[PDB]
Amino acid sequence: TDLASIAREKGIEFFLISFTDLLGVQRAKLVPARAIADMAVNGAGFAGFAAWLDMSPADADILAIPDPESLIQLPWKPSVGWLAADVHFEGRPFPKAPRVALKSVLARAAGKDMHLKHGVECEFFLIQPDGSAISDPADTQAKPCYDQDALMRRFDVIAEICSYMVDLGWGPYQNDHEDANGQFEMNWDYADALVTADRHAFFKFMVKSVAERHGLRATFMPKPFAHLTGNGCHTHLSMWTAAGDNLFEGDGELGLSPTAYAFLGGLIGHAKGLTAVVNPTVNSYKRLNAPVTVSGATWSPNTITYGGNNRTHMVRIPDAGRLELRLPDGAANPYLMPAAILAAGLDGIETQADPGQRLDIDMYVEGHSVEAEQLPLNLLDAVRALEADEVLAGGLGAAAAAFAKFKRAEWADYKSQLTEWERRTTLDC
Amino acid sequence: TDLASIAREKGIEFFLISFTDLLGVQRAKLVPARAIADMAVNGAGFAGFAAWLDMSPADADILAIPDPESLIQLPWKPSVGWLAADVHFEGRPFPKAPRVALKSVLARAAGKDMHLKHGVECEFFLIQPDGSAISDPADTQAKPCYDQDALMRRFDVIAEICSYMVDLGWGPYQNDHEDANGQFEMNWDYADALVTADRHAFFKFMVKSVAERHGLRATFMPKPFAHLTGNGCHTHLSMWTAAGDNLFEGDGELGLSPTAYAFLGGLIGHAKGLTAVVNPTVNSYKRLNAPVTVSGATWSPNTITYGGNNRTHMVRIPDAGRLELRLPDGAANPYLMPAAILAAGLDGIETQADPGQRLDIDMYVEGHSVEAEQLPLNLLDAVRALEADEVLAGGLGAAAAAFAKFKRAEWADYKSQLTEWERRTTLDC
Amino acid sequence: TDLASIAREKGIEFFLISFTDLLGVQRAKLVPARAIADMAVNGAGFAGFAAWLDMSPADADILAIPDPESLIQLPWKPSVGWLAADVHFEGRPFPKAPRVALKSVLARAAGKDMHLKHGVECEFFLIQPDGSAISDPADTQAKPCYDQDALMRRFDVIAEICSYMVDLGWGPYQNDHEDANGQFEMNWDYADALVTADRHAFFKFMVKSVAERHGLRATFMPKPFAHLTGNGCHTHLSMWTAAGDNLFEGDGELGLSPTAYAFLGGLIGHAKGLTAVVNPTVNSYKRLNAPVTVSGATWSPNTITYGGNNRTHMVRIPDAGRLELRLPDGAANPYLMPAAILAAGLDGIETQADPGQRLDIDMYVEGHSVEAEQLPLNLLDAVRALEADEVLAGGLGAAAAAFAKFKRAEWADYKSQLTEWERRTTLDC
Ligand SMILES: Nc1ncnc2c1ncn2[C@@H]1O[C@H](COP(=O)(O)OP(=O)(O)CP(=O)(O)O)[C@@H](O)[C@H]1O
Ligand SMILES: Nc1ncnc2c1ncn2[C@@H]1O[C@H](COP(=O)(O)OP(=O)(O)CP(=O)(O)O)[C@@H](O)[C@H]1O
Ligand SMILES: Nc1ncnc2c1ncn2[C@@H]1O[C@H](COP(=O)(O)OP(=O)(O)CP(=O)(O)O)[C@@H](O)[C@H]1O
Repeated sequence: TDLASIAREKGIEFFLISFTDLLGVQRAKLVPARAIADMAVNGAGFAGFAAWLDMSPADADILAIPDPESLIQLPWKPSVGWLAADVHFEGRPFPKAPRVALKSVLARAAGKDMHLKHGVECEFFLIQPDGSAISDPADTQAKPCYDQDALMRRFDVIAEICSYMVDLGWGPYQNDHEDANGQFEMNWDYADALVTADRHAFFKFMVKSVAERHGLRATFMPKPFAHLTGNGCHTHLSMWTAAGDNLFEGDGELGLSPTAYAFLGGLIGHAKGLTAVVNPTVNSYKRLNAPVTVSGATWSPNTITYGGNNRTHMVRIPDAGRLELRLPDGAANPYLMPAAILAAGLDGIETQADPGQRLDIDMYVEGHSVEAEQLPLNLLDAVRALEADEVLAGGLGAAAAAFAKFKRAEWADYKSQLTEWERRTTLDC
Repeated sequence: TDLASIAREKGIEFFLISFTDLLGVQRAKLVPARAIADMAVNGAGFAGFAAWLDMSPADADILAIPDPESLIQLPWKPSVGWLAADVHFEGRPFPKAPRVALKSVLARAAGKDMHLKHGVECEFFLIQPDGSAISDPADTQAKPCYDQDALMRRFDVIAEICSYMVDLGWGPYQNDHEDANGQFEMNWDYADALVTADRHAFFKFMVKSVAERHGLRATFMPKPFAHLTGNGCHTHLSMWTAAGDNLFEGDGELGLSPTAYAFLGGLIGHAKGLTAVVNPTVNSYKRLNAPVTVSGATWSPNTITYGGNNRTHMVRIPDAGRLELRLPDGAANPYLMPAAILAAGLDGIETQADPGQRLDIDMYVEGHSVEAEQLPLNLLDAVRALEADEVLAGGLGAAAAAFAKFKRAEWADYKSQLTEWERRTTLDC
Repeated sequence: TDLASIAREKGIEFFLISFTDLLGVQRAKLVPARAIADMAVNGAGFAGFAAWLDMSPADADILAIPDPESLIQLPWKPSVGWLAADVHFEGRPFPKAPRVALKSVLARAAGKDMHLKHGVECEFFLIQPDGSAISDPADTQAKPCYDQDALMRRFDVIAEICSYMVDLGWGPYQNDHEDANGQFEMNWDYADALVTADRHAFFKFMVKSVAERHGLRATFMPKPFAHLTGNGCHTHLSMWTAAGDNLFEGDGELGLSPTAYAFLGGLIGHAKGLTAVVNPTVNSYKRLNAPVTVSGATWSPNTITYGGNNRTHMVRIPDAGRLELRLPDGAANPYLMPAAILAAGLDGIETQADPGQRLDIDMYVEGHSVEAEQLPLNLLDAVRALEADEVLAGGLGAAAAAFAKFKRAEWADYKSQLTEWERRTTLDC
């Protein structure tokens, strides 16, 4: 792939050489086309301490080496070409970088002829530019899910993005108004994990950019409104052979194989530590274990459990040959999430983990009359669990410890904030 | 070069005959094409006392003789042609004028077959017209460096200026959102010092003019916001023979030659006086030795030290064959800065100056763990050092004493200003 | 002295056991009469780190032992008795406490039969409660000094305090409107240095308190208004034998003795370090070396010089038998100031210091016509001089080092404040 030739052919005047840091932030440099060949070979230089990579201002620059197969001409601005990149440091891929970490786990699975494919359901809200309320003041009803009126009221922005995804070859197939007022979701086809991760990273940027062009704002925040359903990132998962067979497809219950159940056994066994990574913010813990919403259900997990075609659990089995992890939220890192899921799932397979008993009940109601482990209740406990989880931490490489350091500091920063609630309830102590 | 003929050919209707004064202020006269031939030969008359040149209202006019090879048709207004000029007084170049002062030092070095080449990293903020806040209220995060979102939010202005630089033949190659919210930087190829100095003077005017056309404002202020990273002007330096060999390239530590280390010895040796010139404002001293910023590092020097590929010192060695002086800020005079740097480095070469021990540590966390000289803490102390430095004062000629005079007065003016901080902390003494 | 008996007899219901810290802050504990006997013997406990004493939160409490001879029943609230105290730490007088530091230097002088007596002219402004403007909007003229109208407009507050001083036995004898609009001064009789120091500490508290009772606010700030004269604390000084002979009285010039001139020699010799103590704030340096005021003179020192009956110098000789040190401002510590002056003076006497030639000229218009040493121009330079001054630093003991540490930090805090002036003069650099 000759980026310089493509630039001339396609009318690309600038490239964004982009990488995702440990907090999911999209870091990028805008390089004119005249300079792209040098960047493609040598990488684009960044001072790593200035991003969430856990480095030092005394370190040599990281070099972000773009993956030319990731190229996307911005559909709303085709003269700019976006590239995803691997962060290198001292002549090697830098293990603290999320994309590099995912590729490491992918390579170990590939080594055993197991290829992760996943799809993501990236819920988002459309809100006012100042972020104080949803973008549509006429979207107010108690059960607004799939509301035809409010959906069509945002047809222009939804249709524009959906059409871009058609053009990009992602195979979009549905657009919904989701369960909270102001909340939407646009699905597209699953793919090899690295393809989906790059798409996931690009998708969020695309949605935010387009919303902004329409005088709106998009947020993937886990719990932007106290009494409304939160933003999930439900992740659909299966493992394939290079020959093209889905290893999860089987003759067991619900059409799953023993490999599928073992992979699930790993998700279940490592759930506490996995929460730290797929629920990576303080705010994440207001979506999990949340009080019932105005629409009648939170639709998020409270417990470390799985069901059949049942949306009240940590894991749902929607159909034969795949698992839906409902645990992640909209803040989950597009690269770290698949990486930690894969690490856990692999350990499950390797150890033939038992996921325990499928629960065919509504956990929100018929959950108090059963023994089920509760998810970590806050970021601190989740991070504590990640640190104690040798498989996850080891699986993610140096990314895990750096991630844990940052999230601990975020939690501490959160603790120090004085809230109006404490004042009202404690001033008269 | 026939400016009159060029005017007819290129459709230039007015020329800005411009020179830079001791404070870096761009002084210009707008002359209609009909009058250019006269100005080219004879120079444009200015009352020198009215600019920062340390003259008298009783003096005969200075004559600014334009350098025809410096011609730039304003890319945003091609009917106007900008020219850099040498200030002449009483029939000869005026030593108090920055460009003249630079050319004098360059000629002494050239006499020894040593040709300074440099590049500049001119950081700037984009702010509201009233100067009170950055231009992008959505650019708020603690670590905004290389933020893809904020970068693309200013694509139009950044892309316009980058494309001008392509057309101008400067070889631009990267555009970044820098470490402070609202802060950016656009790099271009190094060149002979005089070429880069003229480009540097033009660039700042270009950035400000274009920002203003977009309803924005650009500032090169060293420290426009108390808790954010400031505007550096990191200067990359090498010395070349007329035959085309880089004298700094060598077999020693980090691919540097003894000549490079001696030049560096001169920078370290004259650092206190050099600080007055490359940090020429009261505000400069709020960038140097600053308390840690929200982003986690100031990225500016505190000490007279150097490192390898390490951004925590006064000098960084980014790669074989050059030095990065991190000392200067956005207020540094585009002509006086290379001038003082060269005077210092030349002396280091002539005396075989020892730069001392390279420090492979983060000076921000380890400044105490070592004996290092601190930079002058304020403009008064810097100017005192400059006045005491015979090599610098001698190297800059009469420019040095005039500059010191002005900067002493600025510091005295600053001292006389009553601050809100003082009233808060002293009213109850 | 039986404070419990005095309490019963005078109707004192509470005592303020007070000590002055290194920044001059009055620290006090309010003790009901039933507990005074205990406090008088054992001392009143305080956590020393919580005041400006350079201690540790891990230190045992300091004990402030009240001087029963210092008792003052607050004239505006006689049921409360104020006591000055010596801070003890671990069973010994605490050398970092100003009053203890002063008593140490007095002891050394007394051991040589030399007893310091001094009087203080404590200028202050009466300002609005919010501190933004003077209290009398009708006080506006260019030369308001001794203005009959404005003086009588504040007759009630001035007369109340003056009558208080009469009753306290301080021998008040004049009340003036001073040279700045809104500025006043009330003089009282000199006394033994420790008496005057205690009186000085109480006086500031009394003026502030009574002003507040009248809906006004008093400030001793050195330079509260940019273009107005500042608050001096002119200190009148003589040295006496126990027998009662003024050692400064003599047959030399102006009725001064060789002892007086040697003491003066100490003041001149140690002036740079002395400045740090008697001009202890950043703001202090806006009073010293200030641009001429609306009234035609600053009345503060610019240079290390002395004159006769002449108010343009650092030292004035008002009459035979005493020296006026015009250096100190309204922020000067009531204890540290006489302590530092005495240490310098004693050294002068010890070494027979030569004060140099008396200058019988106006230094404001004659600064150029003579070779004179300028005073430290800012707090940082003053503190540097203090640390370099062995006699002074040694004479003040550990208080000097603690003071210097604090004042360095204040200067650094000041440096970090972005001023509107910088913005205006630097945004377009
Ligand atoms: N075998 C498989 N492995 C991984 N992902 C798969 C998969 N089969 C389908 N997917 C993906 O999972 C995501 C969701 O698929 P689908 O929409 O059919 O499930 P679901 O109907 O439970 C979602 P919703 O409730 O929003 O309608 C899609 O991106 C889809 O491509
Ligand atoms: N031998 C040399 N002498 C002087 N300047 C040189 C040079 N080689 C490169 N430069 C210049 O130095 C400037 C910076 O170059 P470069 O971008 O490679 O360094 P760097 O990566 O440390 C900058 P940043 O941190 O912003 O990415 C450019 O103007 C470049 O042209
Ligand atoms: N021998 C001495 N030693 C120390 N202080 C003395 C002194 N004799 C007088 N003083 C004191 O000096 C202070 C000022 O004295 P005085 O008012 O006479 O001088 P001055 O007239 O220069 C003051 P102003 O300019 O405000 O009118 C008073 O506190 C006074 O008691």
